[PDB]
Amino acid sequence: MAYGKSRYNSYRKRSFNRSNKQRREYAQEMDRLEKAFENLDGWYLSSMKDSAYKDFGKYEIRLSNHSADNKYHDLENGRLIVNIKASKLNFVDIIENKLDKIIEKIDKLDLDKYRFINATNLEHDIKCYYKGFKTKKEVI
Repeated sequence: MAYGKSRYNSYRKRSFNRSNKQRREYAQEMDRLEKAFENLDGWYLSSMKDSAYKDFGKYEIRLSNHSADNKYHDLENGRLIVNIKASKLNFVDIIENKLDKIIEKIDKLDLDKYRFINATNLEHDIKCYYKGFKTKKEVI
Protein backbone atom coordinates (compact mmCIF):
# COMPACT_ATOMS: atom_id res chain seq x y z
CA MET A 1 0.00 0.00 0.00
CA ALA A 2 3.12 2.15 -0.20
CA TYR A 3 2.12 3.40 -3.65
CA GLY A 4 -0.44 2.88 -6.41
CA LYS A 5 -3.27 3.10 -3.89
CA SER A 6 -2.68 6.65 -2.65
CA ARG A 7 -6.24 7.95 -2.37
CA TYR A 8 -7.66 4.50 -3.10
CA ASN A 9 -6.44 2.49 -0.11
CA SER A 10 -8.66 -0.42 -1.14
CA TYR A 11 -11.06 -1.23 -3.96
CA ARG A 12 -14.39 -0.28 -2.38
CA LYS A 13 -16.32 -1.41 -5.46
CA ARG A 14 -15.82 -5.10 -4.69
CA SER A 15 -18.29 -7.95 -4.16
CA PHE A 16 -16.16 -9.12 -1.23
CA ASN A 17 -17.30 -12.64 -2.14
CA ARG A 18 -15.38 -15.88 -1.66
CA SER A 19 -14.62 -18.87 -3.89
CA ASN A 20 -16.88 -21.87 -3.31
CA LYS A 21 -15.43 -24.32 -5.83
CA GLN A 22 -12.69 -26.94 -5.60
CA ARG A 23 -9.46 -26.58 -7.57
CA ARG A 24 -10.37 -29.80 -9.36
CA GLU A 25 -13.24 -28.12 -11.19
CA TYR A 26 -11.00 -25.24 -12.25
CA ALA A 27 -8.31 -27.65 -13.40
CA GLN A 28 -10.83 -29.52 -15.54
CA GLU A 29 -12.06 -26.25 -17.04
CA MET A 30 -8.49 -25.24 -17.84
CA ASP A 31 -7.88 -28.40 -19.86
CA ARG A 32 -11.14 -27.85 -21.73
CA LEU A 33 -10.19 -24.24 -22.40
CA GLU A 34 -6.77 -25.24 -23.74
CA LYS A 35 -8.37 -27.77 -26.07
CA ALA A 36 -10.71 -25.13 -27.47
CA PHE A 37 -7.77 -22.81 -28.14
CA GLU A 38 -5.91 -25.59 -29.94
CA ASN A 39 -8.79 -25.96 -32.40
CA LEU A 40 -9.54 -22.23 -32.25
CA ASP A 41 -8.14 -20.64 -35.41
CA GLY A 42 -6.92 -17.08 -34.86
CA TRP A 43 -6.58 -17.64 -31.11
CA TYR A 44 -3.33 -17.67 -29.15
CA LEU A 45 -2.38 -18.35 -25.52
CA SER A 46 0.54 -16.90 -23.58
CA SER A 47 2.01 -18.51 -20.47
CA MET A 48 3.37 -15.16 -19.30
CA LYS A 49 -0.08 -13.57 -19.37
CA ASP A 50 -2.15 -16.77 -19.20
CA SER A 51 -4.68 -15.27 -21.59
CA ALA A 52 -6.19 -15.75 -25.05
CA TYR A 53 -6.88 -13.31 -27.88
CA LYS A 54 -8.04 -13.27 -31.50
CA ASP A 55 -6.84 -10.96 -34.26
CA PHE A 56 -8.90 -10.05 -37.32
CA GLY A 57 -5.97 -8.33 -39.02
CA LYS A 58 -7.60 -4.96 -38.38
CA TYR A 59 -7.65 -4.91 -34.58
CA GLU A 60 -6.54 -6.96 -31.57
CA ILE A 61 -9.00 -8.35 -29.02
CA ARG A 62 -8.25 -10.49 -25.97
CA LEU A 63 -10.28 -12.30 -23.32
CA SER A 64 -9.51 -12.75 -19.63
CA ASN A 65 -10.87 -14.53 -16.56
CA HIS A 66 -13.08 -12.87 -13.97
CA SER A 67 -10.07 -10.73 -13.10
CA ALA A 68 -9.43 -7.79 -15.42
CA ASP A 69 -6.44 -6.38 -13.54
CA ASN A 70 -4.29 -7.62 -16.42
CA LYS A 71 -6.50 -6.11 -19.12
CA TYR A 72 -4.20 -3.09 -19.10
CA HIS A 73 -0.98 -3.20 -21.13
CA ASP A 74 1.86 -0.87 -22.07
CA LEU A 75 2.08 -2.22 -25.62
CA GLU A 76 0.09 -0.75 -28.50
CA ASN A 77 -0.30 -2.22 -31.99
CA GLY A 78 -1.63 1.05 -33.40
CA ARG A 79 -5.02 -0.63 -33.74
CA LEU A 80 -8.21 -0.49 -31.67
CA ILE A 81 -8.25 -2.73 -28.60
CA VAL A 82 -11.13 -4.67 -27.07
CA ASN A 83 -11.20 -5.82 -23.46
CA ILE A 84 -13.36 -8.89 -22.92
CA LYS A 85 -14.05 -10.41 -19.51
CA ALA A 86 -15.49 -13.91 -19.16
CA SER A 87 -15.26 -17.01 -16.97
CA LYS A 88 -13.02 -19.85 -18.13
CA LEU A 89 -15.93 -22.28 -17.84
CA ASN A 90 -18.11 -20.02 -19.98
CA PHE A 91 -15.13 -18.81 -22.01
CA VAL A 92 -16.22 -20.79 -25.06
CA ASP A 93 -19.79 -19.58 -24.62
CA ILE A 94 -18.68 -15.94 -24.37
CA ILE A 95 -16.78 -16.09 -27.67
CA GLU A 96 -19.64 -17.79 -29.47
CA ASN A 97 -21.97 -14.86 -28.82
CA LYS A 98 -19.29 -12.22 -28.33
CA LEU A 99 -17.74 -13.02 -31.69
CA ASP A 100 -21.17 -12.80 -33.29
CA LYS A 101 -21.72 -9.40 -31.68
CA ILE A 102 -18.48 -8.08 -33.12
CA ILE A 103 -19.09 -9.57 -36.56
CA GLU A 104 -22.58 -8.07 -36.77
CA LYS A 105 -21.39 -4.74 -35.38
CA ILE A 106 -18.50 -4.60 -37.84
CA ASP A 107 -20.89 -5.32 -40.70
CA LYS A 108 -22.95 -2.18 -40.05
CA LEU A 109 -19.89 -0.19 -39.04
CA ASP A 110 -16.19 -0.86 -38.49
CA LEU A 111 -15.15 -1.29 -34.86
CA ASP A 112 -12.09 0.82 -35.65
CA LYS A 113 -14.38 3.85 -35.51
CA TYR A 114 -14.41 3.69 -31.72
CA ARG A 115 -11.11 4.65 -30.11
CA PHE A 116 -11.84 2.48 -27.07
CA ILE A 117 -14.25 -0.44 -26.93
CA ASN A 118 -14.94 -2.98 -24.20
CA ALA A 119 -17.03 -6.13 -23.87
CA THR A 120 -18.56 -7.61 -20.72
CA ASN A 121 -19.88 -11.02 -19.69
CA LEU A 122 -23.04 -12.09 -21.51
CA GLU A 123 -25.00 -11.14 -18.40
CA HIS A 124 -23.22 -7.80 -18.36
CA ASP A 125 -23.84 -5.09 -20.95
CA ILE A 126 -21.38 -4.07 -23.66
CA LYS A 127 -20.70 -0.57 -24.96
CA CYS A 128 -18.18 1.30 -27.09
CA TYR A 129 -17.03 4.92 -27.23
CA TYR A 130 -16.14 6.85 -30.39
CA LYS A 131 -13.39 8.76 -28.58
CA GLY A 132 -13.31 6.55 -25.49
CA PHE A 133 -15.42 9.14 -23.70
CA LYS A 134 -18.53 10.92 -24.97
CA THR A 135 -22.32 10.95 -24.96
CA LYS A 136 -22.18 8.98 -28.21
CA LYS A 137 -21.66 5.25 -27.71
CA GLU A 138 -22.83 1.93 -29.15
CA VAL A 139 -24.32 -0.98 -27.22
CA ILE A 140 -25.43 -4.47 -28.23
